[PDB]
Amino acid sequence: HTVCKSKGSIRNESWHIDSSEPLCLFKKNFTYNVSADWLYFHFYQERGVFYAYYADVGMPTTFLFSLYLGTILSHYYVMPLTCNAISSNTDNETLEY
Amino acid sequence: LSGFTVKPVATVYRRIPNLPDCDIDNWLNNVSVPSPLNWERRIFSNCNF
Amino acid sequence: INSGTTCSNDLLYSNTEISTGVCVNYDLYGITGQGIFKEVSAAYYNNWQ
Ligand SMILES: *[C@@H]1O[C@H](CO)[C@@H](O)[C@H](O)[C@H]1NC(C)=O
Repeated sequence: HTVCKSKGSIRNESWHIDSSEPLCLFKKNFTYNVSADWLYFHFYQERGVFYAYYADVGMPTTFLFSLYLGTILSHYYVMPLTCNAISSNTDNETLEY
Repeated sequence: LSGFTVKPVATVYRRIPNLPDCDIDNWLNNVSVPSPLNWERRIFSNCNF
Repeated sequence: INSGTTCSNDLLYSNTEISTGVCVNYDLYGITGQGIFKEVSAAYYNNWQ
């Protein structure tokens, strides 16, 4: 699960537990417009390499990276957003993925 | 006839590093020097140096 | 040793200067070939290109 920064719940974000930093193949931060409206993302694997594309504004989609893993991923999921300002009594706002 | 097709020896290699730097010099040049009794340790992983 | 991800950078990619004018082998950005380099001033490139 994952919690929200602003108007957080009475819980804490805890989805993984590690006593040491594991070995990773890619780690880099990205920035986008805070005043955007709709975001688009593309993901696909082929010939053993995986791709990622992101877009914050406009019709096309920009490039992120091209990773080599040698395996074939099969599953994908979207963690829920536990918060308190996504209710009817709060401001009118819902979550769509 | 075929002329002289000798191939050069130089080679140019440019590629995205894909990983951030370790910044070991930034940690070794800190303004605060730890005492020999504390000897604060540092761990570096998933980075290039 | 010889494992993990924290590899070195001065092994073979010493970031040589662009020796424009002569024919040289290109092995950069995952593309092999040969050619001559020239110097221009372009502005159509983007951050992800
Ligand atoms: C990415 O942002 C997080 C949160 O601010 C930070 O802890 C991390 O060091 C950043 N990573 C890079 C590569 O800037």
